Amino acid sequence: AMYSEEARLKSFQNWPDYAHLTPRELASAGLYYTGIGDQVQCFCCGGKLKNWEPCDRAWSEHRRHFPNCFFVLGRN
Amino acid sequence: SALPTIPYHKLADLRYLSRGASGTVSSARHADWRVQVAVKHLHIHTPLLDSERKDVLREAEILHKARFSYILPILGICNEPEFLGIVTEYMPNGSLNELLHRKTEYPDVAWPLRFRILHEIALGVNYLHNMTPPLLHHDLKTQNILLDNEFHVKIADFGLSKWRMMSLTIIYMPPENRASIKHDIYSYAVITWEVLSRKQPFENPLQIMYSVSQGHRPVINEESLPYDIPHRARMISLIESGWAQNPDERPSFLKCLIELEPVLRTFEEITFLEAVIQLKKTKL
Amino acid sequence: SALPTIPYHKLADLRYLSRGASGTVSSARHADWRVQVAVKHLERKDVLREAEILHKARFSYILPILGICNEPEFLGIVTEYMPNGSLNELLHRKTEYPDVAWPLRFRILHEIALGVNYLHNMTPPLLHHDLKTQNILLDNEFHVKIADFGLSKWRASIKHDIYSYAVITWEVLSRKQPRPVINEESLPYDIPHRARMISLIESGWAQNPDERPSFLKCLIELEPVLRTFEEITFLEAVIQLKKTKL
Ligand SMILES: [Zn+2]
Repeated sequence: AMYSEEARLKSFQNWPDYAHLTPRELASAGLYYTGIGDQVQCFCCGGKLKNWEPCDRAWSEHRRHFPNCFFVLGRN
Repeated sequence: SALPTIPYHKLADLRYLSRGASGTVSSARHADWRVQVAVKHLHIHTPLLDSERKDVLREAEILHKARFSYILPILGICNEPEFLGIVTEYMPNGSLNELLHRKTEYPDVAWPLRFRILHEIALGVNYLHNMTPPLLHHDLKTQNILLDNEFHVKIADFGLSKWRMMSLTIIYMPPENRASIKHDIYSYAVITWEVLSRKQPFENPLQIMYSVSQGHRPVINEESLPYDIPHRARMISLIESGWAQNPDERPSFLKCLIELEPVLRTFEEITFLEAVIQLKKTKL
Repeated sequence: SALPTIPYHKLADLRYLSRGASGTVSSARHADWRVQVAVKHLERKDVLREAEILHKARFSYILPILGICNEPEFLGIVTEYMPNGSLNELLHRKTEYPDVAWPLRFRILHEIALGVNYLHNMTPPLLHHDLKTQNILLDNEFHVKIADFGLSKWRASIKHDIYSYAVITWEVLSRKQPRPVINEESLPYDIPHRARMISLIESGWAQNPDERPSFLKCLIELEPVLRTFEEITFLEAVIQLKKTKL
């Protein structure tokens, strides 16, 4: 079910209002929300991302940190 | 020479404060920076006419061009297609408008700080005329002057300020009504009298037009002008020179600063720190 | 660019304040304003770039620039003053400074965290690489201002600055010149929420940059600590300090 974007969107519930990235942008980036804090992860690697950079986009930071993504490989 | 903009999605928690001439004052907590940040806005989600767009644009530009440590800095603007608002820093303690006009909240305010903030505002306004061509604020009042946590005072609301060119409340007008630099001196004198006195001038406003212009001034009475405050006559002279009928004799801000300096030589910073407590606890 | 230019003849009371890495800071009273501005001079291009940077980033937690002194005999940058000096005088000198309260140091840490958060939250962001306790500036009431942008490079990113914030945190909770050990003698157990601070300091100077804290997370986890205190101690510890000075 995690493949469906609606699953990521519904996992993005109770997202704090101070986050710099809208749930939709993360869902397009292929990430989901665990429910605890601001922890997010991609379905390809499972790598958990934190310490949000306000100016960095989710796609850019996923590419930089984990260039081994199958999702990014298909994207590229 | 660039002023960064602020998207509306970053800013959060719009809180109403007041409605000014150049906008509607509001406070907010900037979510991305985790800073409480105040704002002002003529309109909310209305077709943005080009006149007010140019007004706020030039306001932001003039605020960014000349910034002083004694004036409130500017953070940015939101160039939204439907909403216009100035994003400026929030000094937590606020302004002097309610500070000087709330007897229940502030029954007494110590004269050391009452005169030290005068030194700060004098320094700010004196700098404000040092940059060529001299700037005429045109709207310097008790509202515009605002204080941070430690009561360090900054001025804002430059919206109707008009730069001086050489190509030759309605009760706040000087007897001048040609832009004259001495209007700043007149505003400084009236706010100096308002600081210690804690009394609002003009307390029908129609007679003020023919009164202040001709020479009438707010009443001088012993209850609002007691001799207990030291250097009372000096500040009487300062204000009476400040709001003179015409610009020929009003002293330059350097002269007022020099005159006030011996008054402020009668204090120590320890006295200021002791006196902030009484004001900070009487407003509780 | 677009900054005021003033002549050197508008300065009086030339008094030494400090010698900065990017240029000395002179406590010089103005003439038209007559205030002891912090004129910066000795490099001419370096200080012009410095003035450009300070004009670029303008926050209450950074000392506002006030102009430049474009004169052939001497080039200077005008900022506000520091009556009580930097944090070095407050902490490294304890012979006559008897004690510094916990609320003061915690407020200093919160201010530094916020300042470098914005410094990393610009378009495009900025990196400091010159954040030290001597560089931190205390105003008339010990509010934090940040100066000496000489090592600040326009833009390893978000690592040196957060490491500097962590080491300065441990410094101002320890008052000891500097990996630093976090034992009870250096960090006594009387400090409220001590274990939180220990976790913070080990996280901040972590060897691996991947787990290195971001300033945003720093401020969002530190906010309850400053929420615990009140304004009364904030405004009274400074009074106690000044009274102990005399
Ligand atoms: Zn991945």
